[PDB]
Amino acid sequence: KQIYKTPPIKDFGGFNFSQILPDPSKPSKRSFIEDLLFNKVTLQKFNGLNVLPPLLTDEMIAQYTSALLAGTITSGWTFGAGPALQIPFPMQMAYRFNGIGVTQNVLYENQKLIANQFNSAIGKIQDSLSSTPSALGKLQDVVNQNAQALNTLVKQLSSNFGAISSVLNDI
Amino acid sequence: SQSIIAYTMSLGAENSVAYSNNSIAIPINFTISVTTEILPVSMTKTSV
Amino acid sequence: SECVLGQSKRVDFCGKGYHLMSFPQSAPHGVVFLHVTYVPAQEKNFTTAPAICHDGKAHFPREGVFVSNGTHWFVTQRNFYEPQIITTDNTFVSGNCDVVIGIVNNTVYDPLQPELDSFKEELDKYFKNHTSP
Amino acid sequence: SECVLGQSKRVDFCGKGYHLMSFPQSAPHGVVFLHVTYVPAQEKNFTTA
Amino acid sequence: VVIGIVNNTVYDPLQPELDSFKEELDKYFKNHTSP
Repeated sequence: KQIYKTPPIKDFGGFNFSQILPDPSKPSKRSFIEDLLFNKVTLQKFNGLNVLPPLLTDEMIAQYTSALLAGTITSGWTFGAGPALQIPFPMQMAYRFNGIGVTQNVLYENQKLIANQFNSAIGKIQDSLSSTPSALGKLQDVVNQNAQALNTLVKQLSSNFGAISSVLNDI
Repeated sequence: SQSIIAYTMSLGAENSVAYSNNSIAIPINFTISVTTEILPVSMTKTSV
Repeated sequence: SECVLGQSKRVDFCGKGYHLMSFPQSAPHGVVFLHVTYVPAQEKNFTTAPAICHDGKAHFPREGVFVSNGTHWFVTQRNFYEPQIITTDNTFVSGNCDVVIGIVNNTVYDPLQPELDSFKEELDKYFKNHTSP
Repeated sequence: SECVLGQSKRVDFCGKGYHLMSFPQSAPHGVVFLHVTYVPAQEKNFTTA
Repeated sequence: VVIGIVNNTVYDPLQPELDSFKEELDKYFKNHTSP
């Protein structure tokens, strides 16, 4: 319910979030990963058909995503269950490892390796979405089926339907 | 002077969190709250 | 089956916050619950440290987080401020403190010592008595 | 609610393997998650009792 | 009653704390005989 915002400083214990964190340079406040998704998908009428715009603009929903990601990067899980409480990110992962039965002393003794592990994995996401064209089949089929049903309705107007002509005027 | 007006929707109250690498916020007090929850479970029967 | 017959850890499933229990009530063509949740009140900033080493060996909390108001170091629960004196039973040890990034300095108490310390003073007094005969 | 706002203990709900945290990202008529997981590497046999 | 159990020694961390205290106590008693 409250739009949080991350500090401009980026000393996240070596972790790198520049790919998912919003980029101010773009006119729209969307990040490096988000812009490809808007490009991969390939997106008023005559006979009464009309399409209405959504209540939330495409830029507006980008503010929620940044707010959700900003809260979870400094507070963890506490911002969803009451008043937000900040915590260092080098210690938040220590609590997360306690959720899978491994002691917190593993992270602090292997912080450098894990920081590179997570940083390297993030980079592999961007080209995976761009290179393979079968990643967004679920989203691409939503628009295609909706357009297919809308198009075939218009083409049905030319059906004779057992009469001598299809045009309402010449009949 | 109430009348009909059109404006831009407000997404909420802007709030900033002070982040530091050696700072935490531990609450000292708490509270207990109760909330409602409404779910339909059935619809009226009809036979024709 | 989950909210009423037990306590569910699924966040934002039985009430907004930490779930305690629920009460059902009837309704015409419906049902109404009363999710009793727990929510922290006003908070207080502090200064922390991810670890601590006393004699080179690093110490980490067994359960809780290290906390300090600027003068002394304590360990408290993660959802209720309650300072406690640092002792051996509160922290486990693993390795030395030459690897961790951001460690601080302080001494750690040991609860086995004071009874020995009480006995050490008691024992030292007993030798002093035995010098008389 | 589950994967993002907390660390879910449900098996194979927020990514293959043990779960750590997630990241939401917007998309046209959709949403995309980045389920950060934890999986073991090579192992070694042992004798127990 | 338990099956598959094996025998072995277990370190008692309290023992060296008291033993070294007792070992130094033993030398204390020898020390107390000299004067």
